[PDB]
Amino acid sequence: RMIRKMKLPGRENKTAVVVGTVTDDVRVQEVPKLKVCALRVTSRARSRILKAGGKILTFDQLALDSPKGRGTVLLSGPRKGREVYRHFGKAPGTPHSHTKPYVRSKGRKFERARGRRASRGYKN
Amino acid sequence: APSRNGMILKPHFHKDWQRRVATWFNQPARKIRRRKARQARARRIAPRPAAGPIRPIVRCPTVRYHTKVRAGRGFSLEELRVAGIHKKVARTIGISVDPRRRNKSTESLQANVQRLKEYRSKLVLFPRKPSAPKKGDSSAEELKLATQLTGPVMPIRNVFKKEKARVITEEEKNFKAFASLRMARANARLFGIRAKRAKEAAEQDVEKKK
Amino acid sequence: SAHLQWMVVRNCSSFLIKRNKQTYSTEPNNLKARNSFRYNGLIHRKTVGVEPAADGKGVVVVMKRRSGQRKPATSYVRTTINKNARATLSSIRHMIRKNKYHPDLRMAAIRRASAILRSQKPVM
Amino acid sequence: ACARPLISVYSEKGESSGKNVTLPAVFKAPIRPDIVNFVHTNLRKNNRQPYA
Amino acid sequence: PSRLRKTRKLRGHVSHGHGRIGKHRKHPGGRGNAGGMHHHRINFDKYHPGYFGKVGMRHYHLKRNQSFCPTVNLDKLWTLVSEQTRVNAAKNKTGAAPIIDVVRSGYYKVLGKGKLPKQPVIVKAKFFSRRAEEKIKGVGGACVLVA
RNA sequence: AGCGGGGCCUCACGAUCCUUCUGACCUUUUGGGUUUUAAGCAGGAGGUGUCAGAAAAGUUACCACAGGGAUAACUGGCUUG
RNA sequence: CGGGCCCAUACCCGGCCGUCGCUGGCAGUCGGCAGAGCGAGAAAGAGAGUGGCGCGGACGCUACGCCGCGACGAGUAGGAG
RNA sequence: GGCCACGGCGUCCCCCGCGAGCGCACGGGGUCGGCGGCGAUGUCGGCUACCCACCCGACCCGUCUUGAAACACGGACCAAGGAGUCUAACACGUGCGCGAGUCGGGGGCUACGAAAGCCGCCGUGGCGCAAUGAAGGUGAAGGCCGGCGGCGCCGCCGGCCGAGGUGGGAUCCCGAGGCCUUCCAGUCCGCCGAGGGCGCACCACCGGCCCGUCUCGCCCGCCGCGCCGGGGAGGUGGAGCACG
RNA sequence: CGUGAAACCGUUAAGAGGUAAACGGGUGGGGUCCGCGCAGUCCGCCCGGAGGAUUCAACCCGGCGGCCGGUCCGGCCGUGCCGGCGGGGCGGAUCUCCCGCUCCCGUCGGCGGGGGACCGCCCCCCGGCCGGCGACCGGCCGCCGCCGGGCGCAUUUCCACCG
RNA sequence: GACCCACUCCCCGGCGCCGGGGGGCCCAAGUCCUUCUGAUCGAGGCCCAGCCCGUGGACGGUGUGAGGCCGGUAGCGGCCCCCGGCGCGCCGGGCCCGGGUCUUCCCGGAGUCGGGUUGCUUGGGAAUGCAGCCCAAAGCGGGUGGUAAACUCCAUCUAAGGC
Ligand SMILES: COC(=O)C[C@@](O)(CCC(C)(C)O)C(=O)O[C@@H]1C(OC)=C[C@]23CCCN2CCc2cc4c(cc2[C@H]13)OCO4
Ligand SMILES: [Mg+2]
Ligand SMILES: [Mg+2]
Ligand SMILES: [Mg+2]
Ligand SMILES: [Mg+2]
Ligand SMILES: [Mg+2]
Ligand SMILES: [Mg+2]
Ligand SMILES: [Mg+2]
Ligand SMILES: [Mg+2]
Ligand SMILES: [Mg+2]
Ligand SMILES: [Mg+2]
Ligand SMILES: [Mg+2]
Ligand SMILES: [Mg+2]
Ligand SMILES: [Mg+2]
Ligand SMILES: [Mg+2]
Ligand SMILES: [Mg+2]
Ligand SMILES: [Mg+2]
Ligand SMILES: [Mg+2]
Ligand SMILES: [Mg+2]
Ligand SMILES: [Mg+2]
Ligand SMILES: [Mg+2]
Ligand SMILES: [Mg+2]
Ligand SMILES: [Mg+2]
Ligand SMILES: [Mg+2]
Ligand SMILES: [Mg+2]
Ligand SMILES: [Mg+2]
Ligand SMILES: [Mg+2]
Ligand SMILES: [Mg+2]
Ligand SMILES: [Mg+2]
Ligand SMILES: [Mg+2]
Ligand SMILES: [Mg+2]
Ligand SMILES: [Mg+2]
Ligand SMILES: [Mg+2]
Ligand SMILES: [Mg+2]
Ligand SMILES: [Mg+2]
Ligand SMILES: [Mg+2]
Ligand SMILES: [Mg+2]
Ligand SMILES: [Mg+2]
Ligand SMILES: [Mg+2]
Ligand SMILES: [Mg+2]
Ligand SMILES: [Mg+2]
Repeated sequence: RMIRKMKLPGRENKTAVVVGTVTDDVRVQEVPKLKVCALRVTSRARSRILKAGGKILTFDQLALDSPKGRGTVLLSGPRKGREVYRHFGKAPGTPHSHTKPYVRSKGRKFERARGRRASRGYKN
Repeated sequence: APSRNGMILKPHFHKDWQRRVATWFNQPARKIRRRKARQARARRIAPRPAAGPIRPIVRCPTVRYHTKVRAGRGFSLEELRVAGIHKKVARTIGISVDPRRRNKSTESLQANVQRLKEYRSKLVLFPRKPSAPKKGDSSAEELKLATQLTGPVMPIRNVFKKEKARVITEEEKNFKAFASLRMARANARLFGIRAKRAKEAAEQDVEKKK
Repeated sequence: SAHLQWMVVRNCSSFLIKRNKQTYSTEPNNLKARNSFRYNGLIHRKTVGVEPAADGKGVVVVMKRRSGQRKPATSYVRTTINKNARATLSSIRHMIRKNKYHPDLRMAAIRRASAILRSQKPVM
Repeated sequence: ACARPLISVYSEKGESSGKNVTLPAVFKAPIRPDIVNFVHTNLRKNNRQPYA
Repeated sequence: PSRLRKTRKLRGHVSHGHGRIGKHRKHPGGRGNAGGMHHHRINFDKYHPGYFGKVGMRHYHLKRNQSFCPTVNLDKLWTLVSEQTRVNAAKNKTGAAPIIDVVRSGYYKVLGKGKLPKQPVIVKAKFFSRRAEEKIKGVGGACVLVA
């Protein structure tokens, strides 16, 4: 996400600011020269950024470099990446609700017969 | 009574479970006792390997683990008679033996024979009457150097053959792995019925031709 | 640093007295003897301390040097002053102001000096 | 920080010998009293004997 | 820490947080999850659809070891070897392609989910998928089968 | 042109489990193969009328227990056919 | 029907207590190496350069701290600090 | 006669940028630069605590209950004891460490210490990184450029672009002009700003890909040319993918 | 027979007593105690009056300290880098001289292991720049400050009283 | 059985000699000076050897509160008794003991297996295990190969005797 959003046109050689954690991604091959400020960067992501040839800052260094945040790109990770959000919303067993149910295990015998089949009574 | 969205559970606590509750407060004491008995046995068997007899190379049984080797029960009688050691002498000199193990291929048999030969070249034998040496017995130069080793005698470690880069040939480039797998599956599934149909077809053939 | 050390010791120190809805700090070089970042006598690079002389007359003015932060034995230089009140006050005031030695607390220092001199003066 | 000074090795007489060593980075590692207290609280419970 | 719990704030209040009208009785709805068809029926329908009934066939003596099959994707494929190998392969001019053993790594089937860097390879897998094989070929390379 | 996948419209009817019939060059029947059998998948039917669907006769003046002034018999209160 | 008069915890003015909001203000204690300011209808510099004697200045800021403006204050079952 | 936030010269066109002092106060919340008495064995002060009187108010608590002071029940008085605990599972919310990984809990090696430290070819394993189908099984982008064959489409090809779009989006970017001390020009820094943009997270919508199923269809492959294997277009079912 | 509470009881002292006692708000009256109250606060500057000192400023010597040398000399350190005809430890699913095993009539060819090359990291010896010494300084010079001792001898400075 | 190779290193009944367990008795230093108290184990001091010991500063007792008053505590500290094993030579006793190849022979557990039915039991489902009754075996046989049955191939053990 960091590379995509920094390689978007117009926002060249700016500083990307994250108030979260910057994490290494393994299915990426080429890392551009990036300029990063974050609360913490994982060890392998730090190694990748430095070996590519960028710089990593802390927030005090960011405040010294640009007190007003001028020339910065403010990003954040996917807030709805957590698995709990697949359980929220319209309750299951209700028409047009693709909400994951709470089941102890996934399998043939676990909550698949009565409300889910058309042959076993009804399908919502 | 269920309340709102939850996951309905099945606790197996309907028996008299509080009567049988095995606590682990004596775990550190058990560890100390095990380690003390281990040291006692090791010091009792003075020069012999502390981890007992040597054990052979073994492939794990099922498809899930059949790519890994490990240590088995004992060497097999075919391996002993190919290595040259006697059934009743192997245990005396410190080699694990079991008469249950079969040998379905030559590779495992040869690997275990080579392992036995290495161990036999490796051990040092003492004269059971020190004032009188014997034929196959070692000399004082190594009798002085004999010492126990920790851990397993000859550790069983799985290694991977080193495979170097190659230029890809056009036959390899043009092979269809997915198609080959699908046709293999279909042939294995249809073999018996195809043989049957050919049988009855030849039956009508001979009926018309006789 | 001073701010980090303060964040460690602000509520979990052994010089801290918390009773009668009042808070006090009993470290040696603390003028006003109050639990405060400004008046703390341990966490700063440069502090002063006004203490009565063991002789029972005059005051002793303690200054913390610049070099030996991690060397406690040779960190504080003591100046014994046994003069009259006005000139003792003038000497302390010059030592602080002219040197520009942590000028946040010259008035507190001379208040403590006046109090100690009054105390050394015999009671009626 | 990255500035690591040199610490002298003191003799049995209380006075400094000529030897001196660099400050290991562990002393420059961050201080986190909250999690030190957390770890201390959770590890001081492991030597308790049961009662009932 | 019982000093932080709700029981310390309920000292003095008569009902201990359970109301005067409907007291805290013992089991006013039934033990466990009974009543799933009669008086908890609509809870079971609204949050556990499909909980009752039978479906599918039965297998008497199952073996997860028999059915064991781990999978890997082309996205993670190049991470199974040292990136020194990738650098050397993209640097050399003879054209020799590195060999990958997903079986050695601990995978059996290769699924093709994303991009593959344009660099010839040879993949030694037990099973392949059609799109994974197609993407490997489009990169330019071979898929071999192992047992 | 259109109209028609029941009755001019407002009613006329029934889940899980089990049984029965219909359908496929359908899947499994387990170390491999052939063949009966059995189990699956989809759609109908056999019915719960206490109709969101336990399998169910009385008596106690010999009686018991938990409760109810949420509920009768006696008194008191509103009303006055 | 007319003037006057009496008083509730209601309304008005004032003091004090707490809660809420302004997600308000304060690191500017920048002092002889000095020059005191950011409250006032209407955006943005106490901007920089180039040519035409006497040695003096209160308190403060446990920033989880201190300070200022307004509004608000019933409560069983129950929740939270 | 009475009143006024009227008060100099200089021309060009119209009609006809800093005076000095003082002092008074209906002026960003009280001061006196005003006074008087009484105090040693009987007086002074002590809103609270002890006793008494008077005026006003005032029914006995807990509890079920629409309704309790009740002619509803429990209660003579005092002291001590006395009731949401622990284990396991789950769900969400918060704090911490690491992070596409994470976890030694079992084992092993080295008074407090039954603690602590260590093991990595002890990570076996659990959870996560892939879903779907009852199952056999299958298993997560395309387009363009130029030609040959059976307009277009398919393959041999070679090369290139290459991992969605629309709308709203906190912040960021550019900048028509402007922020004065006599007046002119232009230089550097900073700030404000018409208008215009690259758009995080998320939301809605439209496309796309994977598995099951249905309909319409023609092409491709060969060690076994077959009740073989693979592919497309359009609907629909899923606890999926769409830079963790 | 440690300490010895409450309920309840006796006695002493005080007060009170025809709407059971008891209670909230506001006063008044009387008690037992407290203030060890009963001639009323002080703290700085200045004027005046009486007194007494080692006694002020300046100057000299010595010690210590704080800030510097636009760009003083010398050091150390880097979650800094560049050089290297340098010397090494660790790792690599990056390559390739010998030894052991087995397959052959001292041999072609296979397997395991040791040897070397390369790459990446780190430590050390040398050189050159950047930054820091405010988590991390030594000498010299300059200014300022403080302290001790002299010299200063009283229209200075300071002590205690009075109006 | 034949043909080759190899070997005089096993065990015990008794005797004599070589160095963990149970018990007993023991092993440092203030009652120093002054001063509190009914009583000190309290308080102050004991220098330039900051009273003395410390491999002993655990605990208990003694007229409160003791490292040095007593028992103890530390020590691979000491001494004195009894028992076992690991070794030693001796006397005697049992036994004169092996392996490779070729050839000839030998080779197994029954009212049990298995089948039908009944009852209990199991996660075991056209019957997992056990038991009763009836039937009741074979020897290229017999059991098992988690869906009943026939045919046909493989795989894998050798039940109904024992430590
Ligand atoms: C020791 O013997 C008792 O206790 C008496 C007794 O048994 C007797 C009556 C009965 C056998 C029928 O119950 C009882 O139950 O009396 C009840 C009673 O307690 C005294 C109160 C009641 C209620 C309010 C006034 N009323 C008084 C009498 C009464 C008379 C009745 C009647 C009900 C009552 C009840 O219904 C027909 O005439
Ligand atoms: Mg509830
Ligand atoms: Mg309440
Ligand atoms: Mg509650
Ligand atoms: Mg109740
Ligand atoms: Mg309830
Ligand atoms: Mg409950
Ligand atoms: Mg139609
Ligand atoms: Mg009709
Ligand atoms: Mg049912
Ligand atoms: Mg079968
Ligand atoms: Mg079969
Ligand atoms: Mg009768
Ligand atoms: Mg009633
Ligand atoms: Mg009546
Ligand atoms: Mg008001
Ligand atoms: Mg109000
Ligand atoms: Mg309220
Ligand atoms: Mg009244
Ligand atoms: Mg009353
Ligand atoms: Mg009640
Ligand atoms: Mg009622
Ligand atoms: Mg009541
Ligand atoms: Mg009544
Ligand atoms: Mg009653
Ligand atoms: Mg009742
Ligand atoms: Mg009663
Ligand atoms: Mg109590
Ligand atoms: Mg959660
Ligand atoms: Mg007593
Ligand atoms: Mg009395
Ligand atoms: Mg009386
Ligand atoms: Mg004692
Ligand atoms: Mg003493
Ligand atoms: Mg003592
Ligand atoms: Mg003692
Ligand atoms: Mg003694
Ligand atoms: Mg002793
Ligand atoms: Mg049962
Ligand atoms: Mg047997
Ligand atoms: Mg047996």
